[PDB]
Amino acid sequence: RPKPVPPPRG
Amino acid sequence: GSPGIQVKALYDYDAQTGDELTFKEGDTIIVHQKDPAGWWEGELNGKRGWVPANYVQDI
Repeated sequence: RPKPVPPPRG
Repeated sequence: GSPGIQVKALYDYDAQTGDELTFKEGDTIIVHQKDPAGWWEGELNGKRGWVPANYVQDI
């Protein structure tokens, strides 16, 4: 099923 | 007790850096710190690395 977008890494 | 908070991965994730963890839905991630900013310090299969907190069950 669809996944959330990973948040900014910085 | 366990060395940290054990949480289940909800989705597959492929690491995009060497310091991130790769895992699959159903993996048990050991959470060491719930760092602010969306990425937590975790551990899986002998590697310490960042886990996107939105990929593990609850917060």
